[PDB]
Parts: sequence; C-alpha cells; structure tokens
Amino acid sequence: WDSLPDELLLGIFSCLCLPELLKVSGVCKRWYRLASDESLW
Amino acid sequence: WDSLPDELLLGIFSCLCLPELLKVSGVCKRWYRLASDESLW
Amino acid sequence: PSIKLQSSDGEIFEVDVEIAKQSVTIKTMLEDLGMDPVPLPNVNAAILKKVIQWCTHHKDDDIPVWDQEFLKVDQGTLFELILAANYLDIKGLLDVTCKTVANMIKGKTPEEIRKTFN
Amino acid sequence: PSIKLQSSDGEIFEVDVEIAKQSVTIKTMLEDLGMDPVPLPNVNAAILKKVIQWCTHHKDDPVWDQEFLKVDQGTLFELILAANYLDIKGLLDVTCKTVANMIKGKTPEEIRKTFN
Repeated sequence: WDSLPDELLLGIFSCLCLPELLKVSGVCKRWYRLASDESLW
Repeated sequence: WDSLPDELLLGIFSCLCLPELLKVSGVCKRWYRLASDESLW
Repeated sequence: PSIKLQSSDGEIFEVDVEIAKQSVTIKTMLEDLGMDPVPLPNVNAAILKKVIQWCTHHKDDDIPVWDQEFLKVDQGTLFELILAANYLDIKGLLDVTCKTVANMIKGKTPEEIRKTFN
Repeated sequence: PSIKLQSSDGEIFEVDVEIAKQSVTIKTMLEDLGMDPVPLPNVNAAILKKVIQWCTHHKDDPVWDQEFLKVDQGTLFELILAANYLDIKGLLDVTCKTVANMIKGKTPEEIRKTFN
C-alpha cells in the first residue's frame, strides 16, 4: 500500500478515532509522516 | 451449423422471402427437408 | 435491483434485473424463484458477456445499425449467440441473429452458401 | 440506454448510461467530449467490472457492501484508486472505511503484515 497517493491514505486514516492514529504512526515512515498531518486533528 | 437445432434453422429460413427458399433447398440434405416445412408455406 | 448470473465456467456477472429480464427464463427465476447466483450451465462467460451487452443496449426496448455492428463477429460466435439466445429465450436476440445469418444466404447460389458456411 | 466504456487493457463494457450518475469522470467524458467508446486508461477490466457491479447494485440509492468488499487486499487498494479516478464518492468512502476497519483494533505489527 504505497501506490495510493497521500490524499487517499489520509482518506483512510481520517476514518479512524484519533488515538487510533498512534497505531498507524508506528507502522511506516509514510504512515508516521501522514498520521501527524495537520488535517487529521 | 453442425449444431443449431432444426427449429433454429427454420427461424433463419423464415427471414427469407419465399423465392429465396429455392436457394436454401439446394444447399444440402437437411436444408431441403426444412425448406419444405409446413410452417413456411 | 440486481442479480448475479453465473456462466457455465464460473464467471459471475452482476446484472440489473431490468437487463436480465429480457431472458424470459431468467426473468421468472429472479422474480419468482428468487435465485441467488442464477446458474446458466449452457452459456459460457464469453458468450454470456455478449448476451449481457446486447441486453444492456436493448433494455429499454431491418436490422438496426447498432445490432449490425454488434453482430460483426465471426461465424462461430454468431452461432453461439443464436444458441444462447435460444437457451435463454431472448427473442429479440434470437431474431436479429437469425436475420443476420439469413442475410448471408440472400442473393447467393447454393454453391456460394456451402462455401461460406462450410 | 447504454454506452461503451473501454478499460485500460482494451476490454469493452456495455454499461447503462445511468452509471454517469455515479461516476463524474465518465459523465464528463460522455457529455463534454463525446467519446463514443469512453476510454478509461487508469482502470483495468477486472477492477472496472467490479466498479460497474457496485454501481449497478447502488443505482437505486451497508451489509451488501461488506460482502462485496470482502475481497483480496490488493483489489481493495485498486478499488480505492478506481473510485478516486472515476470520482464515485460512495464507492471511495466505503472502501476507505473498509480499510480503516482492518487497521482498527490492530497493532502496527499486524497492520504491517496484513498490508504487507
């Protein structure tokens, strides 16, 4: 799952409850990078 | 045509104007028999 | 509403019942028997896809130009379409396909007919 | 009425023109260009068929979706891309939620593995 541009990845992540982003942040550097995105909080 | 059921051949022949059936009858054994079908005349 | 049609070789096609219903027999199975995967043991995927295409174009219903171009297929596919139309009881399909073969007979000698159809 | 959609791999799909009501991308191509055969260079036949199947089911607008999306992970990824490309908002939304539900309740390890 890297062929999805960041926008779609944030689309998926935005479905999660905030604390759930802690899980996505430890998965991958892209995920770590995208999980802190200004728009998810 | 090795497979169409005779009922389907009649369906094809039914689309021909009558004089045309003379052609069909001169093609082969089966065609001659079906060309003579009650349902066409 | 839609239903799944399953070809003899297992491909599943999700089809609008309004499209599938031109097959008189599938119409009764979907509306009356209420069959989940409608099995069609005598139609393969390649031909079923073409039958569905025709049904999709004709869902709102001389050979119409669209049908003439749709039927510009090889002889074998045309005969398979006749069979499938017969099997599924799709009258309009059966008509146009039989008409198409009839046109390959018109204005030809028995000798020319033998040749083209073998 | 039907129109032809052409997948990236050349397969033609005769589809009910009503799909336009769901794909803004196809709608633009249909209305704004003509394109009898509507070319969709970013979607292959396998995924296009599934997209058409989802639109057909949803033309009259969930548990059916849960069943429909109970498929291979790479396929799920392709569906997200195709919903985005074709701009079919409802398909995009349920596929991203489906993916989020595979993340939810799991630890980074599983997540890495399942989507590995």
